[PDB]
Amino acid sequence: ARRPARCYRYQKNKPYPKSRYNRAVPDSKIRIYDLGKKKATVDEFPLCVHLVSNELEQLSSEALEAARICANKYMTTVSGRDAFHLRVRVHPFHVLRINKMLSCAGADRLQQGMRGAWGKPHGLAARVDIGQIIFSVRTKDSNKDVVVEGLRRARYKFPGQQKIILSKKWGFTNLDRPEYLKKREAGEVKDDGAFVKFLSKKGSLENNIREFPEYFAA
Amino acid sequence: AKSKNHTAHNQTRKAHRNGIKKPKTYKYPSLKGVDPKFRRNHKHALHGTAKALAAAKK
Amino acid sequence: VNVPKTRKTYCKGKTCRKHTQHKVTQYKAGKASLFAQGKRRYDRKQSGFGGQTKPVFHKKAKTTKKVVLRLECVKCKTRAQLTLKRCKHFELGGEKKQKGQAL
Amino acid sequence: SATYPMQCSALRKNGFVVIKSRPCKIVDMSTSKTGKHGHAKVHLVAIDIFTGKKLEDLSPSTHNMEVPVVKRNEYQLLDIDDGFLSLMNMDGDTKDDVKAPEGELGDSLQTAFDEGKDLMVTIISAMGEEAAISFKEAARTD
Amino acid sequence: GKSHGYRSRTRYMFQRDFRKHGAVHLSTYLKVYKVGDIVDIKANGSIQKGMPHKFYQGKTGVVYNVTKSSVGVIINKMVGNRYLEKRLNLRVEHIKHSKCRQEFLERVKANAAKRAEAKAQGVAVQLKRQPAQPRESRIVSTEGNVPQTLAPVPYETFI
RNA sequence: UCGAAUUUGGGUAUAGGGGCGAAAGACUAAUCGAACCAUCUAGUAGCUGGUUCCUGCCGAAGUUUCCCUCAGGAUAGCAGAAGCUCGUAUCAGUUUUAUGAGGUAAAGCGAAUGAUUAGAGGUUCCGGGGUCGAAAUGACCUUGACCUAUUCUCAAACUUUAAAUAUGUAAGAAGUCCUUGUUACUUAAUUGAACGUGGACAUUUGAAUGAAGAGCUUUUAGUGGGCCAUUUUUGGUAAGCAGAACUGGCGAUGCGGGAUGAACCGAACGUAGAGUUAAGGUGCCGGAAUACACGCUCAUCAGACACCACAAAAGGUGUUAGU
RNA sequence: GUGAUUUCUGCCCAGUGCUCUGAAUGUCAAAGUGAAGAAAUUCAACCAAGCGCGGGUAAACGGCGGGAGUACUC
RNA sequence: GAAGACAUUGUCAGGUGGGGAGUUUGGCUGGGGCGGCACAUCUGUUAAACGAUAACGCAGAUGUCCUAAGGGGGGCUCAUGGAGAACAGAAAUCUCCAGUAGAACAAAAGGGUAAAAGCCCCCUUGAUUUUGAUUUUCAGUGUGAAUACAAACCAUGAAAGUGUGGCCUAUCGAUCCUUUAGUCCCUCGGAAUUUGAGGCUAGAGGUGCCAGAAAAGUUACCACAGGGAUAACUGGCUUGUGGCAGUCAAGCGUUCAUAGCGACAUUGCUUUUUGAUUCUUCGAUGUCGGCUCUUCCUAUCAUACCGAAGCAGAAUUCGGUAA
RNA sequence: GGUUGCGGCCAUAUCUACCAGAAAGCACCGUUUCCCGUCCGAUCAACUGUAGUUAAGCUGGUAAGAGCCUGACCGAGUAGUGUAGUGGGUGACCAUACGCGAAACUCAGGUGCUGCAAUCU
RNA sequence: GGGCGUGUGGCGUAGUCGAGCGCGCUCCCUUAGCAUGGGAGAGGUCUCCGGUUCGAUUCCGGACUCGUCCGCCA
RNA sequence: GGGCGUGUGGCGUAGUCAGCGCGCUCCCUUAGCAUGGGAGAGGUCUCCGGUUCGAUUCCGGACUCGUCCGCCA
Ligand SMILES: [Zn+2]
Repeated sequence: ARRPARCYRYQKNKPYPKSRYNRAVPDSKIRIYDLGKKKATVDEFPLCVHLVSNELEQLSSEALEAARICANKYMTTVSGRDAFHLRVRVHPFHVLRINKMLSCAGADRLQQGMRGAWGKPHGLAARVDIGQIIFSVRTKDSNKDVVVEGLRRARYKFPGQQKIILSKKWGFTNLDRPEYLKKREAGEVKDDGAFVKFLSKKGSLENNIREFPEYFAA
Repeated sequence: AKSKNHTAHNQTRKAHRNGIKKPKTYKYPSLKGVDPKFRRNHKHALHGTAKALAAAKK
Repeated sequence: VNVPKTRKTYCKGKTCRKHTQHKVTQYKAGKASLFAQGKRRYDRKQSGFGGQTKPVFHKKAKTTKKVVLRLECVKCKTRAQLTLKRCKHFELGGEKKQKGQAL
Repeated sequence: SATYPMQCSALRKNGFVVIKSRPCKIVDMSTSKTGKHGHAKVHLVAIDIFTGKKLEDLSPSTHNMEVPVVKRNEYQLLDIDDGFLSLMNMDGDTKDDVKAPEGELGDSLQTAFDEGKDLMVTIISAMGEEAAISFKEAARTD
Repeated sequence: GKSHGYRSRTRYMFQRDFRKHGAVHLSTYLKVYKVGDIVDIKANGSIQKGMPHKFYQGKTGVVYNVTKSSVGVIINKMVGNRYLEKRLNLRVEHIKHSKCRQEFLERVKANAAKRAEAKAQGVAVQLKRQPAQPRESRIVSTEGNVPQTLAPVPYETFI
């Protein structure tokens, strides 16, 4: 009962989010976005691999769900359920419309054609760009060959072209590997639930000393 | 039998055929819309000025 | 709406030329006289054969009328008219609105 | 104004209409196409509020019908004498102009006033004629 | 149906601005306009009386009438294939003097000063403005400025 | 069907909104849901068709507003004709300089509004579930809220910020400066406002470029179905679909090229001669190198040129070059 | 109007018509009557039939329902 | 003989009167009809940062309400949160603190507003008179709405000032006719007085199809002028839907992803389905089905030769060259 | 230079937490007969400048302070965009040519200036 | 043709992941009639078969299946 | 298909930004002719959000029935 994704592949319309002018959309099919060992610390998983688009198109929420399930299932079967952290870095906010025509014989007796042809919501999609990350996984250096294969299996569920790039960053942060290493040898990083908070030279010295004590322990 | 609703095609060409002449400006523009208390005094001021110039160059 | 029965307003009655006290009423049209020229012409045109000779209006659309206040100066008896906006309910009896009291 | 126009399709059930210069209340509405090409015609069956007679009609749907202003007002009885009720308004105004009802409503109201209940009377105004339709009893404020 | 009211499509045009709402400062009331002054029109949304229409926002005109709290301004409006003359009564919160006119008057007085001082010698005053001429010959030296060779950089991911 | 509610001759009666009808709107002289003839009558038609010699010059519109207006008119616009007042300017689909105005593209969300993923630390006179508890505004875990510092992703009807392109004004003589006349306006007041008298400043007189004359008036035709292309863009799965914005076109237009074609590329046209080219081409059709140079490809459906006359995901120790 | 014979033609007069020798001021023309006026005229009373009120009429036009319980019943 | 000043007849007046006559029975519109109002308007957006800008585009709204919810002045600060106080608790009243508006301002939405434009109190009628000018829509017509003045007369405050309805953007109506107010002015044409009538200036009674006819159907008995500007065939563009084919592989298959299948996803093809559109045809291209007859396509049911199997034989299934 | 009265621009001026303030001026402060206003002389009104106090207001300083302001060749000539091609690509879209040119980020600095009149060790 | 729902004892019919009632009738007792009542009875492969579960109407898949709904042309 | 209306105790319906009646169950009362009265038990107002001082009342979404249409080809 669902149209093929080629009818909604391209970004032909303006963004159409769920708002107080829509008020009746179907809920998204993808619901879980972070999975694997999502409660892991930052220095547990140094390596990060990205599935990144090469197209300017719309990805369906159904396709996002299918790719998430495929990559998660493959990596938990080959490497264990808590050896990786996968994060879906796109969210379906664009709403797809359909002008539903009757498929009955002699429909033109009651069709009215293209008059008042404004559509009804039937699906949700995420609008991506050139070089935008869809999937991001962080793991140890011993799981590179299985997370590349997991992303390669997940790439079949997506239209268009995607690339698998091994990032130069440490995990889900934005510093490089030696930059993060020379930062964490000092005490100016401090862990959070999954992420890490950093020290800055601004701010009040009392707060900067109750937090982050080992760097000032010089 | 629907038809074309509205367009602005060819309109700037039609205007710029013999078009976009600026209005002619003049010395001594019109005093309509100017404040009547100003004009009522301005009449007497010009009348006195004309009488003084006539008496000077009589 | 509500309008008070009296009003101090301008009177151009050639002796006042100022704000005097005025008693207000509502304007009533008064009966259409016979021997008005249009009525005589209409009766002459409607006599004989030919049926109805003038249009009769049917497609009524308004539900209200504009109210007209008849002001009457208490000194020199001169009268003025002024119209208001359209209102479904109108009254001249002054029952003033009061604020901090119950429903 | 006393009365205001409306469209036949704009009319619906339990609404007031003017039929043959009578205030009437609709009980039935039915629309049937005149011809396959043509517009539907509205058949209206209504009951006069004052007299209870049944008056019907058939007009074009686009035609405009006259509609009265009906006001229902709430009063307390003071006396029933000579077939004329005497009523008492909020803020203490009193009217005696209402004639007493002549049917089983009037009989029940007469017996209720004879045996001494405090009676709440609903009287309706439409197109310059006045009547009483129903009575209740005040459950509180005895 | 369609809607073309007097203040249609004027949402961001007649918003005030960020963090300068409230009452207007007294310089706009202390400024003095004379007949023949050239003024810019920018409406103030805080003042609802004497407002200009949305067409005249950002338009520049000439004062022709001065009244108690307002100013009469003349604008030229393109209607069809010609310009028409439009007279507007605007309160003084919606106008300010055009700075280009006072810049030109400063050029006039400095230009007359130059002509007056150089008339005592006759030194070919050359009072017209000239645009940006092509830059002439020069000698650039390498003393402490030996050239540094640059090359295109190879490609990287940078994510 | 054939002895009768039979068939039929002649005479006679009924005449056109009338007749007659065992009823079909049947018949009433090949004419009937109102006969025929003549006149009114050359009835009216916003609708279809046609509209008669040559050459020269200029040359459109399918757009604004109103209309029982939507196949039509009026009105403005576009066009022609007649000119008139002057003689290089009170010009300009252009740039520069100076100065305004704007809320789109972009960006932002550890900034307001709204949406939204994940943990962390706290708050229980201040939650809910279990377990331990006599019970407890009891305890221990868990889960929900709220707060605090973070984190992932977004907005036609969100925004602090904010372009590019378009867009207003000014670049003087109708200007600037000095002095002092008028007034019933205005000021405490010759204070100011406006218009003035007299005097000074001229060809670099106030940026560039170009001007093909500049300005003004009257009158009237046709038109008021448009369509296509690039870019922006709306509805739609889409359409040689429907609807907008700026420009250029076709209509109204031939010529060279795209084999062919209204719109594409090039270029717009008096009659000829010579030369050079545009776009496109140079094996032969076919005018012009089976030129030169470096590589790649062998297809048991090769490929061969924009608009344009289609092909995708996924693969291949085919072959080549790379990381 | 229905359409030989045979056998039957149930219920409904609220609506729309049709029909009364009923009862009688509600609607209520012209003429006529009264008042006011200087008159044109204005205002009232009175006011025929028909409407309106009250009956009849379906071999007149026509019409012939629901919800529960247990064919039945409410 | 009967009847008799009653019938009859004549003229007026009321009723009845499809028996008959005349006429009417909107427009837009992805054909028309039904539906809706995109028909007079308003807010935000589409709208592409001046202005303008379409669709039966999106989200909504209007035919009202108000003697205060208008005008002037004075005092005060709101939503919310925290901490307290008998009954009194989630919500009654009182007190303090924080509080850029997160409240309120009649209504739809968007702007604007903090010693206020909000809440409370005091006084009032400027929601008044006289005609001009200007802005929006625009033909620079009307109507509606609005802006700034002039000449009066007022309100309020100590005053500067403010006020010509509602904080701003919507909230509404020609000619003819009737009626009211003013001037108590002009005319009734042989001359006067008084009624009556007609004029001048300003309002009201209303046309919502909102620049403004007085208006029910049917036609299968039908007619005329036209239209491919416009529907019902084929053909053409598109392929949602229909049909057919792939890729990936969580699983089914005792065990085993792929012998045979194959979820969640995703890429295509076809024009033997039905839609969408309106390009051609309305001075006509013979619109069901069957019978008859020829040829073509392959996405192969059988026959020929083969490959694979969860092929022992028999039977079967999957696939290839093949029309 | 401090302070007061009236201001202009309206955070470099605001906010949070501390510290300091000679002189003068502001301020808190004392009182209810009179004018006046309140449930309440708390606000407002009036009287005294006397009985007192810098505790607060106010001013200034401090803070790897929050905010705000300025600058950068910091990001970045990046994103976006005007013009051009019989450029690439099935397409989606993307390079190049002639031009214009952001925002976030990062870093550095700053934290009221000033007009008129009066008055002050 | 397709879609969708459905299924309990001999019959009917109620069901939380923990097969009950009524009826036919099995028996016994009962009663002046115009005859009944009472007390104990049997009976399911929860349509069927797998997986799940801790065991399954109860959870899930397949098949059966009865009922529904929608479908051609001129 | 679409449009319009509908949904409230056992039952039936209304309405202001849960009500009665009729049923009931209890109790009292009454030569009655007749009974009558007083109390109870009964409703997520179809549902879910928002709006509002407050929602049956206002609104969005959803579900449930009942109707009326789907023509000329
Ligand atoms: Zn007077």
